Amino acid sequence: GLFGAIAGFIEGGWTGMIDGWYGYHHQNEQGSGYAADQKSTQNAIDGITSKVNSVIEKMNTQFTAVGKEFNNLERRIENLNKKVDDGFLDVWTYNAELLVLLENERTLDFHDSNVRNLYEKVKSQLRNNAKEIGNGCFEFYHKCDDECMESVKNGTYDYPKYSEESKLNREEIDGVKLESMGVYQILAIYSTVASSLVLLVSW
Amino acid sequence: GLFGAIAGFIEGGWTGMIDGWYGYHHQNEQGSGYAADQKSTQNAIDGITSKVNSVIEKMNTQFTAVGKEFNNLERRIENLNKKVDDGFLDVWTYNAELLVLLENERTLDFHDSNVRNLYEKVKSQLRNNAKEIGNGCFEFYHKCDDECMESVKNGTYDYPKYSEESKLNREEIDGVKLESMGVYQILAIYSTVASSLVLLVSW
Amino acid sequence: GLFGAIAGFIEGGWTGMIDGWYGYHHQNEQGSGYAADQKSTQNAIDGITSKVNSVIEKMNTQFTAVGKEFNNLERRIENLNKKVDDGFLDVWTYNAELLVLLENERTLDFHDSNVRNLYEKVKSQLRNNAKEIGNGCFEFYHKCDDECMESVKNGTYDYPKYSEESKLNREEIDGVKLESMGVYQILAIYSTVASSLVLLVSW
Amino acid sequence: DTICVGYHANNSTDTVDTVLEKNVTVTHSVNLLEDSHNGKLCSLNGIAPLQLGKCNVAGWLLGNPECDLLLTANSWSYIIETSNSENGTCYPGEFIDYEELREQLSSVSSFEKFEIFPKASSWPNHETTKGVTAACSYSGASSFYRNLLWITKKGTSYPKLSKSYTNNKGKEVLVLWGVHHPPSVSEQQSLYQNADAYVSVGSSKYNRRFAPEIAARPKVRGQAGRMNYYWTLLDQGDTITFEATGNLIAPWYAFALNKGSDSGIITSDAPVHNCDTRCQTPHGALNSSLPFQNVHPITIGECPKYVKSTKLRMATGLRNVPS
Amino acid sequence: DTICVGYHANNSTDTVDTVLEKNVTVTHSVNLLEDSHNGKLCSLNGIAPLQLGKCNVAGWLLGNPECDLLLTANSWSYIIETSNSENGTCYPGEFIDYEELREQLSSVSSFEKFEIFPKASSWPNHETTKGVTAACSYSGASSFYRNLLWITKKGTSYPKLSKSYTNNKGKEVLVLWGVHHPPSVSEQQSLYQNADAYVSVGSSKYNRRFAPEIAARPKVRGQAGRMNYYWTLLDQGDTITFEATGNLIAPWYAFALNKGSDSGIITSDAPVHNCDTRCQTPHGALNSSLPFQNVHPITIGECPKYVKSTKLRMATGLRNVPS
Amino acid sequence: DTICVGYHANNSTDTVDTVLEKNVTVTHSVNLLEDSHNGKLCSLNGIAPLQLGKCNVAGWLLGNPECDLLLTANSWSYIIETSNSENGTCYPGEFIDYEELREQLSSVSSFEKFEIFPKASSWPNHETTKGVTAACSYSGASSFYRNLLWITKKGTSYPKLSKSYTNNKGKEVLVLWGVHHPPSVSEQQSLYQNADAYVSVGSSKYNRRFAPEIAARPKVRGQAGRMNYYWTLLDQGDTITFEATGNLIAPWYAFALNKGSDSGIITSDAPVHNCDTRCQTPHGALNSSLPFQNVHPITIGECPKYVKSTKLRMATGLRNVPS
Ligand SMILES: *[C@@H]1O[C@H](CO)[C@@H](O[C@@H]2O[C@H](CO)[C@@H](O[C@@H]3O[C@H](CO)[C@@H](O)[C@H](O)[C@@H]3O)[C@H](O)[C@H]2NC(C)=O)[C@H](O)[C@H]1NC(C)=O
Ligand SMILES: *[C@@H]1O[C@H](CO)[C@@H](O[C@@H]2O[C@H](CO)[C@@H](O[C@@H]3O[C@H](CO)[C@@H](O)[C@H](O)[C@@H]3O)[C@H](O)[C@H]2NC(C)=O)[C@H](O)[C@H]1NC(C)=O
Ligand SMILES: *[C@@H]1O[C@H](CO)[C@@H](O[C@@H]2O[C@H](CO)[C@@H](O[C@@H]3O[C@H](CO)[C@@H](O)[C@H](O)[C@@H]3O)[C@H](O)[C@H]2NC(C)=O)[C@H](O)[C@H]1NC(C)=O
Ligand SMILES: *[C@@H]1O[C@H](CO[C@@H]2O[C@@H](C)[C@@H](O)[C@@H](O)[C@@H]2O)[C@@H](O[C@@H]2O[C@H](CO)[C@@H](O)[C@H](O)[C@H]2NC(C)=O)[C@H](O)[C@H]1NC(C)=O
Ligand SMILES: *[C@@H]1O[C@H](CO[C@@H]2O[C@@H](C)[C@@H](O)[C@@H](O)[C@@H]2O)[C@@H](O[C@@H]2O[C@H](CO)[C@@H](O)[C@H](O)[C@H]2NC(C)=O)[C@H](O)[C@H]1NC(C)=O
Ligand SMILES: *[C@@H]1O[C@H](CO[C@@H]2O[C@@H](C)[C@@H](O)[C@@H](O)[C@@H]2O)[C@@H](O[C@@H]2O[C@H](CO)[C@@H](O)[C@H](O)[C@H]2NC(C)=O)[C@H](O)[C@H]1NC(C)=O
Ligand SMILES: *[C@@H]1O[C@H](CO)[C@@H](O[C@@H]2O[C@H](CO)[C@@H](O)[C@H](O)[C@H]2NC(C)=O)[C@H](O)[C@H]1NC(C)=O
Ligand SMILES: *[C@@H]1O[C@H](CO)[C@@H](O[C@@H]2O[C@H](CO)[C@@H](O)[C@H](O)[C@H]2NC(C)=O)[C@H](O)[C@H]1NC(C)=O
Ligand SMILES: *[C@@H]1O[C@H](CO)[C@@H](O[C@@H]2O[C@H](CO)[C@@H](O)[C@H](O)[C@H]2NC(C)=O)[C@H](O)[C@H]1NC(C)=O
Ligand SMILES: *[C@@H]1O[C@H](CO)[C@@H](O[C@@H]2O[C@H](CO)[C@@H](O)[C@H](O)[C@H]2NC(C)=O)[C@H](O)[C@H]1NC(C)=O
Ligand SMILES: *[C@@H]1O[C@H](CO)[C@@H](O)[C@H](O)[C@H]1NC(C)=O
Ligand SMILES: *[C@@H]1O[C@H](CO)[C@@H](O)[C@H](O)[C@H]1NC(C)=O
Ligand SMILES: *[C@@H]1O[C@H](CO)[C@@H](O)[C@H](O)[C@H]1NC(C)=O
Ligand SMILES: *[C@@H]1O[C@H](CO)[C@@H](O)[C@H](O)[C@H]1NC(C)=O
Ligand SMILES: *[C@@H]1O[C@H](CO)[C@@H](O)[C@H](O)[C@H]1NC(C)=O
Repeated sequence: GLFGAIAGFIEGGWTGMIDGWYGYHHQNEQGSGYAADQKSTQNAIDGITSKVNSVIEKMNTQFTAVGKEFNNLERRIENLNKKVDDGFLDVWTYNAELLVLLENERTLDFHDSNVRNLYEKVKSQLRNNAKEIGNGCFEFYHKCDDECMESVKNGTYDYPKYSEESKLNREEIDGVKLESMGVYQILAIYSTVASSLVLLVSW
Repeated sequence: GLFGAIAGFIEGGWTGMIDGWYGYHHQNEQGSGYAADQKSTQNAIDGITSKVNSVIEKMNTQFTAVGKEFNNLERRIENLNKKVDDGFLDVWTYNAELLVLLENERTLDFHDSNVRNLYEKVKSQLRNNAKEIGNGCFEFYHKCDDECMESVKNGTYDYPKYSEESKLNREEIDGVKLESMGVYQILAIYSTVASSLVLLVSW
Repeated sequence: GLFGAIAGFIEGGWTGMIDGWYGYHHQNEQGSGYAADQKSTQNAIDGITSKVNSVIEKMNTQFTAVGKEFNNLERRIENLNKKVDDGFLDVWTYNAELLVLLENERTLDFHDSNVRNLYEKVKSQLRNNAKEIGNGCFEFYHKCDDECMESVKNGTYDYPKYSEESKLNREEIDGVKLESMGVYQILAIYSTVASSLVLLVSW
Repeated sequence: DTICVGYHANNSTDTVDTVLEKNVTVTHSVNLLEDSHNGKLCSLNGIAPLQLGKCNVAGWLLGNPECDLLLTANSWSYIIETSNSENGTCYPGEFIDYEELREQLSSVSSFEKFEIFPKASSWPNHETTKGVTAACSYSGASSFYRNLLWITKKGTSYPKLSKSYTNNKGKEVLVLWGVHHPPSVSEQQSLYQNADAYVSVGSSKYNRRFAPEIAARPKVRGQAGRMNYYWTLLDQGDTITFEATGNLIAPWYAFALNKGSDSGIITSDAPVHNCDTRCQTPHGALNSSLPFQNVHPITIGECPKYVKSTKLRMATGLRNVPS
Repeated sequence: DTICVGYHANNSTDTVDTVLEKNVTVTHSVNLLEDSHNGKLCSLNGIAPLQLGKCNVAGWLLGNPECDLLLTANSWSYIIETSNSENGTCYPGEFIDYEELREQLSSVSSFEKFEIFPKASSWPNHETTKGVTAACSYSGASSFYRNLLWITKKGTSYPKLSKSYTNNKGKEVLVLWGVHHPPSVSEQQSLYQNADAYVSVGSSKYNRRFAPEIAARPKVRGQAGRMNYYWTLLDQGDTITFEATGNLIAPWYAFALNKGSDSGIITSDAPVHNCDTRCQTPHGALNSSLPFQNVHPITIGECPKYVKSTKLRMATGLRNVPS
Repeated sequence: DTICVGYHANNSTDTVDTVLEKNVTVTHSVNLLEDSHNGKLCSLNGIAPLQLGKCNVAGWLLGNPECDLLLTANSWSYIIETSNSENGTCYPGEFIDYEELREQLSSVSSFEKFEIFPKASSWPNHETTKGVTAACSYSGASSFYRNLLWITKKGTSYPKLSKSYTNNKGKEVLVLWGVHHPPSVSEQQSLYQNADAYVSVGSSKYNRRFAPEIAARPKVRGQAGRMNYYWTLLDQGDTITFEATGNLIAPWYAFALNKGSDSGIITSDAPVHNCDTRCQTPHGALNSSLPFQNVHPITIGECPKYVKSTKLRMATGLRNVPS
């Protein structure tokens, strides 16, 4: 169940990241990123640990199986013994290999799901700023230091703090400014008389 | 295979909802929500019922198994009997517990995917309206009754009926509050004064 | 983990498609679509072929097994043999049917994920164009030939090459009557009203 | 307004374990495993079982008169032994092929016990009554098996013995007999007055020449001699002949047999009642339709399947996560 | 203009079952189960099989003269008994360890049959031609086995018999012989003129003293006597000795054996043909590559595995949904 | 300013096979299978295992004087044979129920060896020391087993023998004895001077008469005579009586046994060292906690489970995809 994150739209891994499995690369005015998210990687570590230990738990330890002996008149019994042992060995080796394969599929898709959920949670609190581009990268119309980056990493954003200027930034990036250019549309000169008529009617 | 809905961006459960499993909460002009979707929950009912029934169908009903006896010269055959019994017992208890665990994984992920797809369908039929916020919550630029609620819950919206006025509403959202009365170039109350001139002319 | 694409937001299949499993249907100036995507479907074919070959590999080939013989005094051994046979028969039919069922679930969801991933990949390389509607269908604000079609199918789009005409074109689509009134607000209609106030004031 | 979308929630508390996590509370579950049972041993489909009490199977088919109580028992669903069932052979010896005889009874359902050779008709040559040990005593009185017959001399004279028997009863016939030998040549002659002896049994597929042995050995139950026991199935049709000199325990009853499988030698001591179930363990009977069973492996009839677990709850629903 | 995105569809109607849903119509699929077979029994790897016809294996190896047609048989792929295979032993008796003999047959490939004791030379003491029964008759004529030898006295005289035989053929040699006894002392003297008699068979690891018995019994096939049968594998090196007084059925043919495992005792009645396969059942021959066989559990060859199911279709494709 | 979101990468190299793709390179994994063993055979829980060396089991128990070194051994972890252990029965014959006796040894941990009947005291009628042959020779001398006793006549004069023994040691006691018979009748009279003879053994549950046989056979090791072997368990309480005329190999030692389970008859040849582990194979010792094992199926101890594959790496982490 490849969700499309790992080697999907996100192309490559990060050699520079050290601590966890899922990180951030902030790129403000001072320095660069490569900081882990110790929160969500912890759940995945605990779950994989539980999975390994459960698979260890469900197997058992065979006890002292000793070869037996027969004379030349118990051939039926000895062939029966051989058929029993060969059948049970085949059963257990089949169950072992099939278990390992299906677990491997599911755990790689588990990591895929964790990546996608992290990216969605990031995109969630940043509604209309930062105009996301390419393989999971963002822009920040408004400028902010390490503190906003840290709040983002804590999943806190107080978005109506930063809206209007970023809105104004999205305005000034995307404003049809030829239509204003200070003064047009004769509206300003013409409307002034109206206020004069209103001041006359008020007095 | 956690897709991110339950205990994800959607936080809590609804004790107040009763009938189905997956519902809505309208908050229109009169009253609050809490109505089920009996449609899509019925598919989940059928699938889980088929799932349990097929699992019951696979396991079989054993017939009369009576222990046997041997004298003091048949220790080999008796140990062979014991080894056969213990082998088959361990194989079946292994298969049973492993089957149950994998089905538990898949049924929790099944409910997860159904919730997410329900959300996707709702967002699909509302294109540029309602400006989705929080844990999947919506706004409706245009104002409407329980009838548009029932429309949406029958997968219908008649979007060109409600496009134009909600659009005009969507444009006039922004500046009434960045000056506590709004931010505008030179006609913010000026035009307001011209209106007042219209009032003082049309007393 | 039904992702809700096939028989989901996309309803049906394409009979007119021949070649692969995943494709497009362009509807440009001359001609129509039903052109396949041999790139992504090759991965699907290779994965499924590896899956089937692995399943055939994990089962062995048994060798010559002949029913045995007993006189009328060895009844314990005879029931022992019969019990061994019926036990192994039940175990292998259990394994076989359960394995085929779980594989069928996972392969249908594999196809669903491929469809959804292709739709994600298409929408990702079209930033703000084409105003998508319904079951994965678009508009293309800027008019373009076979060549942009073939480019997008090759994953190339060069978005700034088309951005300005498409932006103006979106904005004049975003103009409803806003091509007719252009006073930056409901001003064009509004200007006439003040005139009446001035005419009644100087009347 | 808003159209916020939420999932169902509950107050239920039960947990299903998944692979990634232990103890996940699910809104709705279903169990698959049985624990509970009456401590009762009911009837399988009307017909009551046969309790032996203080009765071994060998002592019953020989008719040890300690187990005189179940004289008229001839039809059962299955066979119950107890832990106090100890009355097998009252005379010491060796019932050969006891296990195989138990296995062949595991598919027989009912009988028709009858005289092979009547006591006062078939033996006008020997003394039919004056040999009986006190080792198999009953109320002190020197007593013996009710299905066989000891054979003595007749007043310092002893004819060579031969006797035939035919089957004309359309089912398979089950036949018992025995061979005594004493420890001394003195007791050998004093019983029998033939230094050599033999018997011989033959039908069509059994054919054996038995000879006694005489040897000293430590006595058991006050007897330093022994007695070996033997049994044979017959066919409809095919007949049987005995030819003996001097060491015979002749039969006095047979068994007409009936099919109907699925019966065993379940031993327990939980009491007997008269309900009707379709599953039976030594600890009691079962009543469910769940596909998994936990109580005991040794089961009679259609039973849910035995495992070695304790909790197999299967989740059907959502994660009961309130706010 | 737009770039609507969609998936392939077909008109096919094969259904695959899944867990959550039954009868799902899928685009493309692939079978994994077999049912096709001819009603023919072809040779295996180019080597012809063997058919007994109306012959039990024991009647063949003793050379019951109704099984006379397949006398020159020496090489097989797998032995086929029939439903009508009933010519076992003509003279009534008992073939001891018949089952163990049949499993030792299950790993032999071919023969070297030869005269052990040349009948015209080995017996300069006894009449070796006046011994036959009418119960083992042949086209009216009183006949006898083809690998054995009945032995009579020579004119109220009997020299005590002794004869060795050595192996120098490298491979192992299987040797059969028999022991007669009549039911009457009068007949016992009438053939053999001995109150008691004995034989002894000894090599190094088999060793037994045999003694007859005389006892009345119901006759079968007009014969009241019996005859037992015995058999032993020899080795290279070690030799065998027979030493006889009264009751010897002399060996007259042996078998040198050959390895190469996986021989079978399949019982069927479908006819034989002359193609070649790699798998063979009682119900027919197989030719496949799917890993699951459904026809019959008893197999010979490199056959895929027996199961007990009906439909095992595996889906490689999509949910074929028309619009 | 960007906040690009990414994931860990490595120079990890190890591959895990999944279903849909072979050889997928994973950041972190863990093996689940064992290969490593010493070539060494250590003590199980400190107790040194008994080695036989060049000694068969029965040849040890009867005490072939070839096996003189390991005479006073009485406890073990387990029992080791090698492929050169051939000094079993020097005198030719047959050791009946050898395999069942091996299996009863598989649950006994330790011995107490003792004289049953003292060679100097219990036998005041017969020559006790003049029968010993050169087929069981030892270093020039003509020797005999160390746990038995040959019995002869005492100068043309031979009483009938009878001798008992009672068990009073609480634990189960193992008894062995033997029956010689010569191949020629004049030799039978030359050693025993009884035309017929017999022995008999009775306990409470064992009772068997033996008669010898006398017949010629091709010699082994310079001997054409034979000698069988018989054995019997006893219990606290029950006694044993021998009543022997002519052919008795008298017991001369016994074995007070013990419980202590899980004993094996591993046949291998890797030498003995002195570590201590909890797992033991014929190819070495094992030391891990990975649940799957690949070296050898026959084990002694708490050992991880034998499978038949080579690579079972389990992935814990991501696809190592550099850029
Ligand atoms: C039917 O079974 C019962 C119990 O299983 C047998 O009763 C027991 O019989 C034995 C010997 O027949 C008695 O053992 C001896 O008792 C005497 C006198 O008490 C004592 O001196 C000896 O040392 C030895 O212990 C035993 O007491 C007796 N127990 C009971 C509770 O009755 C009974 O013999 C069986 N019936 C037949 C016909 O064998
Ligand atoms: C070889 O096999 C065939 C068939 O399996 C044997 O033929 C059958 O032999 C039995 C035994 O004698 C016959 O039963 C008796 O037949 C006579 C005359 O028919 C009758 O008087 C008896 O009451 C009884 O029925 C049986 O009829 C006969 N089958 C047929 C079709 O005639 C044959 O005996 C075997 N060869 C040898 C050497 O035994
Ligand atoms: C204990 O085991 C050893 C190993 O088998 C026995 O030694 C072997 O004894 C046999 C019997 O003599 C020897 O076979 C014969 O050897 C003689 C002379 O060497 C030869 O003329 C014969 O043709 C035959 O080959 C064998 O060589 C000998 N091997 C060794 C290595 O000593 C020994 O006899 C056993 N102890 C007892 C008491 O049986
Ligand atoms: C899982 O829970 C059970 C029972 O605990 C209940 O469920 C928990 C989720 C929580 O709600 C508790 O307050 C409930 O009481 C545990 O079972 C017992 O746990 C204790 C130690 O915690 C142990 O001493 C007992 O022997 C356990 N008994 C049984 C029958 O399991 C269980 O331990 C919990 N899971 C884990 C991983 O420990
Ligand atoms: C699934 O299909 C099988 C096959 O039946 C065919 O497919 C159905 C979709 C429908 O078109 C039927 O008419 C077709 O014949 C069904 O199995 C048979 O069903 C019928 C009706 O119930 C019954 O009489 C037969 O005995 C069934 N035989 C077998 C071997 O299954 C089945 O009912 C369908 N549904 C399920 C849940 O499996
Ligand atoms: C799968 O891998 C095994 C192991 O080889 C390693 O993985 C390969 C992807 C490549 O990186 C090799 O250099 C690695 O050594 C392959 O099996 C071996 O293949 C080589 C030939 O390349 C051969 O000489 C060895 O004998 C093989 N070893 C074994 C144990 O079979 C295998 O070919 C790979 N298969 C695929 C489809 O990738
Ligand atoms: C998450 O990150 C934010 C951003 O830094 C933290 O908020 C600031 O924490 C510092 C700690 O030195 C305080 O001095 C500031 O007053 C905080 N508020 C601001 C800058 O507005 C926050 O504490 C972090 N943790 C959580 C749980 O939100
Ligand atoms: C689904 O909902 C729609 C709208 O909520 C329903 O359409 C209305 O049906 C009522 C039924 O009497 C009519 O009176 C209205 O005129 C309908 N149109 C509106 C409100 O625009 C529809 O019937 C519902 N059911 C289905 C099956 O579609
Ligand atoms: C994918 O399609 C694009 C355009 O649709 C191809 O780019 C041009 O293709 C034409 C004809 O194939 C060439 O003449 C041009 O030289 C190409 N390059 C331009 C215009 O820059 C492209 O080659 C196709 N293939 C791939 C792999 O991208
Ligand atoms: C058994 O099956 C194989 C394959 O199904 C048959 O071989 C085919 O024979 C035909 C006729 O010559 C050829 O056209 C095919 O190419 C062959 N296929 C393969 C894979 O070799 C074979 O004829 C069948 N019968 C026997 C007796 O082997
Ligand atoms: C949960 O609520 C329902 C309401 O119908 C009630 O019946 C049930 O008893 C409650 N559970 C507990 C544990 O109180
Ligand atoms: C068994 O259980 C069912 C359902 O619980 C019940 O109806 C029935 O009375 C019980 N007893 C018997 C003897 O079937
Ligand atoms: C379905 O259509 C295909 C066209 O490719 C045709 O070959 C096939 O015969 C059709 N199916 C049936 C059952 O006729
Ligand atoms: C990969 O690089 C790291 C850098 O810290 C190093 O520790 C490790 O040894 C390298 N891997 C190998 C296989 O050398
Ligand atoms: C066995 O393994 C353990 C841990 O793997 C180790 O500490 C010990 O040294 C090893 N050897 C012995 C002889 O216990």
